[PDB]
Amino acid sequence: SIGYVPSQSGQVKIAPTVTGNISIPTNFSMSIRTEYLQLYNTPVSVDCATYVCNGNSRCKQLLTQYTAACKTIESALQLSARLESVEVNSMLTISEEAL
Amino acid sequence: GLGTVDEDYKRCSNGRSVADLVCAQYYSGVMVLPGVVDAEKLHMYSASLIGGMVLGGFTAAAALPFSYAVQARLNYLALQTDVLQRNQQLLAESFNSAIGNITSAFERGLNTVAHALTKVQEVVNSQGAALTQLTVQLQHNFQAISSSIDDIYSRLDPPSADVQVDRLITGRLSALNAFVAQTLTKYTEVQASRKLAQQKVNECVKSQSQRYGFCGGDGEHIFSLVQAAPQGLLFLH
Amino acid sequence: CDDPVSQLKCSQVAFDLDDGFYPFSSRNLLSHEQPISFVTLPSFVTDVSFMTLDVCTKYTIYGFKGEGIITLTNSSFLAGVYYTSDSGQLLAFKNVTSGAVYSVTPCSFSEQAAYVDDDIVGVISSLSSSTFNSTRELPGFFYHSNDGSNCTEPVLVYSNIGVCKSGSIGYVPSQSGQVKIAPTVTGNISIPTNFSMSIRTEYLQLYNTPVSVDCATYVCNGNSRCKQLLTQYTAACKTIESALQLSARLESVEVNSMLTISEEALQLATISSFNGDGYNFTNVLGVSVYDPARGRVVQKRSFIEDLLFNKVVTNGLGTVDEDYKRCSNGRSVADLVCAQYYSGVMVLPGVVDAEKLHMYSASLI
Amino acid sequence: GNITSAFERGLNTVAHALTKVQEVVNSQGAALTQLTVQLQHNFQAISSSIDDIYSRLDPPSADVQVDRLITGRLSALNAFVAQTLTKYTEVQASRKLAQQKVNECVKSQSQRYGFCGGDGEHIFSLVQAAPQGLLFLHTVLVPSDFVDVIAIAGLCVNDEIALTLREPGLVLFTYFVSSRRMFEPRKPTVSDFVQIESCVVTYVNLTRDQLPDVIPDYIDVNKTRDE
Amino acid sequence: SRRMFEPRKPTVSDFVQIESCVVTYVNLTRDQLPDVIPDYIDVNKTRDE
Ligand SMILES: *[C@@H]1O[C@H](CO)[C@@H](O[C@@H]2O[C@H](CO)[C@@H](O[C@@H]3O[C@H](CO)[C@@H](O)[C@H](O)[C@@H]3O)[C@H](O)[C@H]2NC(C)=O)[C@H](O)[C@H]1NC(C)=O
Ligand SMILES: *[C@@H]1O[C@H](CO)[C@@H](O[C@@H]2O[C@H](CO)[C@@H](O[C@@H]3O[C@H](CO)[C@@H](O)[C@H](O)[C@@H]3O)[C@H](O)[C@H]2NC(C)=O)[C@H](O)[C@H]1NC(C)=O
Ligand SMILES: *[C@@H]1O[C@H](CO)[C@@H](O[C@@H]2O[C@H](CO)[C@@H](O[C@@H]3O[C@H](CO)[C@@H](O)[C@H](O)[C@@H]3O)[C@H](O)[C@H]2NC(C)=O)[C@H](O)[C@H]1NC(C)=O
Ligand SMILES: *[C@@H]1O[C@H](CO[C@@H]2O[C@@H](C)[C@@H](O)[C@@H](O)[C@@H]2O)[C@@H](O[C@@H]2O[C@H](CO)[C@@H](O)[C@H](O)[C@H]2NC(C)=O)[C@H](O)[C@H]1NC(C)=O
Ligand SMILES: *[C@@H]1O[C@H](CO[C@@H]2O[C@@H](C)[C@@H](O)[C@@H](O)[C@@H]2O)[C@@H](O[C@@H]2O[C@H](CO)[C@@H](O)[C@H](O)[C@H]2NC(C)=O)[C@H](O)[C@H]1NC(C)=O
Ligand SMILES: *[C@@H]1O[C@H](CO)[C@@H](O[C@@H]2O[C@H](CO)[C@@H](O)[C@H](O)[C@H]2NC(C)=O)[C@H](O)[C@H]1NC(C)=O
Ligand SMILES: *[C@@H]1O[C@H](CO)[C@@H](O[C@@H]2O[C@H](CO)[C@@H](O)[C@H](O)[C@H]2NC(C)=O)[C@H](O)[C@H]1NC(C)=O
Ligand SMILES: *[C@@H]1O[C@H](CO)[C@@H](O[C@@H]2O[C@H](CO)[C@@H](O)[C@H](O)[C@H]2NC(C)=O)[C@H](O)[C@H]1NC(C)=O
Ligand SMILES: *[C@@H]1O[C@H](CO)[C@@H](O)[C@H](O)[C@H]1NC(C)=O
Ligand SMILES: *[C@@H]1O[C@H](CO)[C@@H](O)[C@H](O)[C@H]1NC(C)=O
Ligand SMILES: *[C@@H]1O[C@H](CO)[C@@H](O)[C@H](O)[C@H]1NC(C)=O
Ligand SMILES: *[C@@H]1O[C@H](CO)[C@@H](O)[C@H](O)[C@H]1NC(C)=O
Ligand SMILES: *[C@@H]1O[C@H](CO)[C@@H](O)[C@H](O)[C@H]1NC(C)=O
Ligand SMILES: *[C@@H]1O[C@H](CO)[C@@H](O)[C@H](O)[C@H]1NC(C)=O
Ligand SMILES: *[C@@H]1O[C@H](CO)[C@@H](O)[C@H](O)[C@H]1NC(C)=O
Repeated sequence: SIGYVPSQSGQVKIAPTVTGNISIPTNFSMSIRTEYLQLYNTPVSVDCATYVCNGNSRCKQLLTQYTAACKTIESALQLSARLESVEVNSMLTISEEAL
Repeated sequence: GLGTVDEDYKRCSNGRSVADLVCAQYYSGVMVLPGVVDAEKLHMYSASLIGGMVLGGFTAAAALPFSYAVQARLNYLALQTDVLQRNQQLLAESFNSAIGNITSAFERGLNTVAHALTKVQEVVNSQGAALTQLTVQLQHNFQAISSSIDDIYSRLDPPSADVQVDRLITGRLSALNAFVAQTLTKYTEVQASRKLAQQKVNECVKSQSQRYGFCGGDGEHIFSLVQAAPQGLLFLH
Repeated sequence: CDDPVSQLKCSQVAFDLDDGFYPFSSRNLLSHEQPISFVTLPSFVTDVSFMTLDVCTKYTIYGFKGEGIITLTNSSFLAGVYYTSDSGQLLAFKNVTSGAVYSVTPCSFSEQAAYVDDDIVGVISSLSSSTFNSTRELPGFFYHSNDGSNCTEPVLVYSNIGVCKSGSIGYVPSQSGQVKIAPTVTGNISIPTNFSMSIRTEYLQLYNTPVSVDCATYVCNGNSRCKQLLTQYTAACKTIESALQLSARLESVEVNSMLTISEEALQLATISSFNGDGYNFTNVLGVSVYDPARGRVVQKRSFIEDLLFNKVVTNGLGTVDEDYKRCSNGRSVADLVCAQYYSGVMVLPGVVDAEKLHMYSASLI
Repeated sequence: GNITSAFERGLNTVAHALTKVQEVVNSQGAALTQLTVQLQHNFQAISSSIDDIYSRLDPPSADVQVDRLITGRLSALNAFVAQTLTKYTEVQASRKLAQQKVNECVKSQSQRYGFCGGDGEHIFSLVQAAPQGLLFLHTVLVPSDFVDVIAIAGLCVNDEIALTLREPGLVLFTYFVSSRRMFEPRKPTVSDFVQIESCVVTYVNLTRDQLPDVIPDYIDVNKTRDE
Repeated sequence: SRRMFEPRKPTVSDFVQIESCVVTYVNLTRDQLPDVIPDYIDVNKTRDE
């Protein structure tokens, strides 16, 4: 079946007042809402020379004429990986007392 | 099943066994290094947070019943003027029912278990897809006579061959640039998520949040407790 | 190009390399003298196949040409004669006369040289032996270095590992963070005290340098005939220029509205006016004197700002942003900026100079 | 002074900030040079010069040949634009955080734990200029030691009046009242306490005569009438 | 509290002086005040007895 997704009714939040009729929420119940947040990516290092030239000595000479493209690939990949590594290694602080 | 399956290249240069996919792509210069933190350290971090919301002091002698921590967090948002026992078991009963219901769900919409499962599945699938796309580009002969550089040099004269191999050097180097561009996009998405995750734990897990709706949608947030997950965290607000 | 360190630098065409992990090629046979290997199906009958095992050889295997090492392997595949991966890459072939299968591997394997302190302190590799002291058998790879000790001060962190400046490798230990006291109603509690204040630093980028690219002159190089063919591509050039311009304008308006400066706060931002009684703000504040340069009073950057600008900026100062007024002269040989301007690339000045940026910083302080 | 010397480890330290600054000043030049070197390549055409192609070849075949350059250079130009858009998107999120950082940490003191300079109680923060951005120095208070005390849930006087603290972030320990964030002991005052309908077992049991010892500011209305 | 129903008897420390009354305020006298606020101490009454 197909259907328009109905507009789910939200949880009413009382606007603060000064006087008059008001409603105070009461008899609460705790519901758990889950949220997945990604922390890191698996680092990948690509050897540009052997990927393109397939280890051919004569093809590497032609690749040298492309200057810094075959270098910027590797530089960008490893730099991104290093930033991820330092960020999540500093982020994860562990206390043995809490463990 | 487990993160320890992450393959090793020690046996990859051995050459006494037919190469599997990992070795077949390592022969093309692609090396997939291990993730920054394994599931054990990630689970330790999750357990550290869960155990720290009940650490009432410097030493372990200040361990608290979890009801006391919940009671303090309730007083944080509204001073409990009638603290009856029944008033506390109602919340405990609701939490026990709700936590089991997530457990059954693991075995619909945003901020629910089903949405989290789809995100986790995409996370574990995305990295493999990009690498396979990179490795499959080698078979394409980018308007050359063949996809093998040595084959081209055997068939043609060095002057003409240099033109043909330059077609696939351009083709492969362009395919390599596409892989990097979509990897940087992934790294920027994760950086935004990791900054939020550190923001989330500091304001929802290690303390109670006064920002309405920040920790898991609408309602008054009492506490949040974290669990490990493939390449990230799972917050239960 | 003699030293492997020099080999790495020349591959990166740079005299100085920043610390990091650099891809590297396994040292192959210095004396090549590669034997020729040839394997093909029998014809007519007659078999002319011949091959050399365990030696880097120039091979032709059933039409697959390359260079690699042929090694007898213990598999017993029953179908076919030669085997490839899903990507059509030759992995193994079969000695059809006896049925044994030989795997084909590259003669050289990719490696990662750990370059810190202007030296190759270690090599991440798949091979167990190299030209170092010792090899540590990490779970995924071998690590060769001249220091097998434990790494406790990782100068360069990468994936799950960290390497010190002495070449030692180790795991990054789980740092013990600052403890936070969970609130409670009763029982023993601990109130923190003896507070000491520590500064943590964070750098946040605000803008990029706008770049305007005249796609017509970049692509057609001013050739009028080529512009006619470029017009057949419709809006490709149009959208390139539009994207660049819109990005620059959004960033420009955002950071001009962001950087609000108050005059009175500036008056209190000088070393003479500020009084951090007990708090040494000399390194944080910048001096300001009447400048003979057009009379306008100039406020020099603070000591930390000078340290952060001079030692990092490759041109020394932000005022080195070149001007294109002298580019159209043509009476001198073009430098890098003029050469790229002749190709239709114009690097306009950043939205705010260091002076207004430093003025904003002093205003907040 | 240590920050100043360090400019002459890990995240949220001077070393990480310096590495980020160097990448910022290097990234822009790298992209432009990679763009301008694409003109050197001839994308499977006779030459990288359009005029040379037109001079060497006939008009019909020359148009095909220059289509290699037009497509090749235009694709190389699209890659540069895509790379700048990524940096513009990254910087846009960076300056939005910086605008939140200055508004909530520099121009005011932030309640959000860990927002201004990692863990610790953020007291203030100051800003310095940096290449194409701001260097934030967040000063956070770190406690050297901890005072171990016994937190009291509240008072129950004459087994009739339950009397508890009003401020959630305040503790009544052994009697003193102090902030739960820093050890600033203080004598309890009747304004710090509020009456509660129902007492509990965890409250300290007290009598009306013993209460003024706990709260010296308490006024015993009726005892002061029978005098 | 406006976030939870936690009824509580008013305390003298919960209230604070205001320069001018307004029409929306509840109209009271010093005899009714201790009933509304049990914690209130009538200085004149407690001194005149
Ligand atoms: C809330 O506000 C309303 C108006 O703003 C106050 O008026 C009360 O409104 C209810 C709802 O109509 C009245 O109840 C019913 O009134 C109708 C009128 O004909 C009649 O069928 C019954 O008398 C029934 O009770 C209520 O009488 C009315 N009260 C007054 C004093 O006007 C209301 O007092 C406020 N508070 C509450 C708790 O509702
Ligand atoms: C594929 O497998 C076949 C069969 O194993 C290989 O042929 C074998 O080659 C060896 C040496 O070339 C033969 O050894 C023989 O030894 C005797 C006694 O010393 C000598 O008189 C012969 O002249 C020969 O050297 C062996 O008999 C032969 N096996 C056969 C023919 O069944 C072959 O080398 C393998 N590789 C290919 C075809 O590339
Ligand atoms: C934190 O709570 C624990 C219990 O939850 C308290 O530990 C108890 O402290 C008392 C008095 O210090 C101990 O009584 C006596 O201890 C001394 C040695 O210190 C010795 O003469 C006897 O063993 C006697 O029992 C009691 O044993 C101890 N209970 C334990 C450790 O399980 C502690 O006092 C609280 N913290 C503070 C600062 O009071
Ligand atoms: C503080 O008083 C409470 C109130 O209990 C009553 O008063 C006591 C003085 C005693 O006479 C109790 O029997 C009275 O019921 C005390 O709470 C009692 O604690 C004991 C401990 O074993 C328990 O058996 C009773 O059931 C409790 N009474 C209740 C819950 O109504 C409490 O122990 C006194 N002391 C402290 C430090 O709180
Ligand atoms: C509460 O008092 C205000 C203040 O008015 C004075 O006090 C009254 C008790 C009465 O004695 C008035 O005559 C006094 O002037 C009352 O406000 C009055 O409201 C009426 C109704 O509209 C109006 O006609 C008067 O002018 C107002 N007097 C003012 C503004 O001084 C109010 O009605 C009293 N009751 C309530 C429920 O607010
Ligand atoms: C392994 O190689 C290292 C690197 O040289 C050696 O360690 C030092 O080497 C220098 C000269 O190469 C000597 O002067 C030092 O005495 C060496 N030891 C130090 C600095 O502690 C080492 O000798 C080599 N052999 C091993 C480790 O067995
Ligand atoms: C270097 O680090 C490794 C990884 O922890 C150490 O390996 C183990 O360390 C523990 C430390 O408690 C020892 O109990 C184990 O016996 C060690 N096992 C092995 C196989 O070494 C290692 O000891 C550290 N030191 C050195 C010199 O390698
Ligand atoms: C505050 O910082 C200033 C930095 O300018 C300190 O002054 C310098 O201190 C060094 C000590 O290593 C001397 O060598 C310099 O000659 C001083 N003057 C300069 C650099 O201009 C000062 O000591 C610090 N403390 C204060 C002012 O109390
Ligand atoms: C919760 O409180 C409301 C209003 O006070 C009441 O109507 C309801 O029955 C209560 N829920 C229970 C007792 O489960
Ligand atoms: C799951 O939730 C429903 C309604 O929210 C509840 O009735 C049910 O008891 C829960 N499941 C369990 C096992 O408690
Ligand atoms: C031969 O092959 C088997 C797998 O079939 C392998 O386990 C063994 O190590 C190999 N080498 C031998 C038996 O020397
Ligand atoms: C740290 O706090 C403790 C409180 O237990 C105190 O005894 C000590 O003197 C303090 N350290 C100082 C003031 O250097
Ligand atoms: C070149 O040198 C001559 C010296 O006589 C001088 O007059 C002229 O201005 C110079 N031109 C440039 C472009 O430097
Ligand atoms: C406390 O004051 C009330 C109010 O007047 C009075 O009824 C009571 O007797 C007093 N308490 C004692 C112990 O006299
Ligand atoms: C209450 O007492 C004060 C001071 O004793 C006096 O100024 C005031 O007039 C008195 N009020 C009444 C209504 O008696």
